[PDB]
Amino acid sequence: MLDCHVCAYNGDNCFNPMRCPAMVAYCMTTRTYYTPTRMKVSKSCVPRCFETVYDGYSKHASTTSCCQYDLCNG
Repeated sequence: MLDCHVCAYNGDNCFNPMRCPAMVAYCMTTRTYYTPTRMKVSKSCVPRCFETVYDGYSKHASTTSCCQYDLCNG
């Protein structure tokens, strides 16, 4: 059992603590960056979350974080 913030907003970071189902055991958070005046964020409960790294040719305006701590993505 684990609790994470499940929501999505076009700004800094939304807040919505919700307990994951009897299958998920990790928190995912994808913070995207479109413009210097507008950003987007997304959080939810997932079983497996990988870290999105970009530093070469692809767009590095996005960074996905993963954790297993309660409200870790708060």
